Amino acid sequence: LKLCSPEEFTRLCREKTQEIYPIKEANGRTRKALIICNTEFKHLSLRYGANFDIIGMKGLLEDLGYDVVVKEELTAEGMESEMKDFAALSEHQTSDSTFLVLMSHGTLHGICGTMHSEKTPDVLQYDTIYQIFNNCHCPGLRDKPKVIIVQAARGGNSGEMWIRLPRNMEAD
Amino acid sequence: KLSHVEKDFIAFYSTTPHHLSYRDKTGGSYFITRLISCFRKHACSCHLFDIFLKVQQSFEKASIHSQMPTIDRATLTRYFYLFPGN
Repeated sequence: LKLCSPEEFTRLCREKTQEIYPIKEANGRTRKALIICNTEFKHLSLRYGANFDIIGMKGLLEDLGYDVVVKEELTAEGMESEMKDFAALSEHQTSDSTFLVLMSHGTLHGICGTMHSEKTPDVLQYDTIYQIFNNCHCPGLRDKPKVIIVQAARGGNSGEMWIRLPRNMEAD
Repeated sequence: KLSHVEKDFIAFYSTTPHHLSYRDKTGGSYFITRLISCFRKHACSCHLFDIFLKVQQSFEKASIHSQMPTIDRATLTRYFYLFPGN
């Protein structure tokens, strides 16, 4: 990751003050980011290579100045409690933003927990994530960017067709 | 004090609704790999939306296992510059 020169940082803060989110100086700054990733499931296929997404995202967010919290192998209720725990961290008061990275198997309206199955649905609705982190329930991140990154399927259909799987490739 | 209920959110999904998302056993998720790559190249000079749009641009050409990352439920009111290194 190449850094932004201090002259550009002061240039954008002078030219477009009202148009950009205020960035706190790195002195008394405690940026927090959350990574939730599920690899092993009771009924679903093991997500091979999911560790290749954790460290890369964890290293990227660390290069961006975030302290990364990593929680793995969670049910839907486990994800919700870990998100509520992360949303109440006092470090958000001395932060300027947060990142939320969610990686697992997925459904149309939610992300799968470890216990998910056709007969045993274990799904955290993405709508619930917004409730946990909105201005009502997350006072530390009010007026601050909350970025949600989701790696998961959103259904079972293929995303391409013709108009007039490989061995090392898996589906989430 | 008065405030909105929901604001300053942005979501970046790996593909479109109803559709599968793919992952390489030897490299991880294609979406995560492209996202990290675009961030490393453009975070020093581009704000978050432009970075996301560059990720989406890299998926524009349809492939045999196509994905199209989508921006969702976005309530950013300003440009989010990360200013890496500051």
